[PDB]
Amino acid sequence: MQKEQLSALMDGETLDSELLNELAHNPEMQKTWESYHLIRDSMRGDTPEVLHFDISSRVMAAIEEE
Amino acid sequence: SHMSEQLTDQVLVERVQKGDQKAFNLLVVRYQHKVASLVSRYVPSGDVPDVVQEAFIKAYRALDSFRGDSAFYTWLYRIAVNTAKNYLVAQGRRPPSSDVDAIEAENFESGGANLMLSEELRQIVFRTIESLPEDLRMAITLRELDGLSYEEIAAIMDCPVGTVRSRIFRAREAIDNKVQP
Repeated sequence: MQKEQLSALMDGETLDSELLNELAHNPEMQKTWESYHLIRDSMRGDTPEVLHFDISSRVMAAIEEE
Repeated sequence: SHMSEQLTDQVLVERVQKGDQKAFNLLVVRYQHKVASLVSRYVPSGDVPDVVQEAFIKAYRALDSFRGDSAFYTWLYRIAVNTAKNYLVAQGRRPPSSDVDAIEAENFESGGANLMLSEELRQIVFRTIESLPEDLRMAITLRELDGLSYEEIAAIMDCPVGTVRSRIFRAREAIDNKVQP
């Protein structure tokens, strides 16, 4: 998968299940998903005053136990 | 700033409902700062991570019940708001001596008694945007600030949808280079 495809996916402009799959199983694409969504949040002003970068890891660790 | 973005959420939500936790992780990454921003309007900063955490867990658990009657984000935010508000109720029912404790525990006692400012990030992002070529600036602006689809952006910039896709990507890559360190 290319990052350009990742870019299209986060915009709802492709909904290809193979791409969603690759994303879910590709660490580098996961980082890009995270980075691009941080950029979106920043631009839209959808951030708290202090950003915490461990939220998703904490959430998933709690999911793994339940 | 979107609705077509809702399309991705729906597809992800459908997988989570089937047991796909990897798909949930994607949703959490997508919504983590938005949810924190919302929660931070109601609880003290020190409690924001715990409340955000509890909100996501509550959402995960109740996801069997999301029927797609409304947009997923709205459903998630209502959960986060309710979660937060409940936290405020618990705190607002503190006894007499809880404030006295806070007062006495506040000052440091001799002897011995992951983070970034969002405005800082916002300055970096907008400075980068201002340095991009007009074509990329407009592209990512129309998409992220106005919420326009690639088809709409294409008509506005009179260019192929493939070109819109590429312009938004390159803008993002430029910004990421200055942000993702």
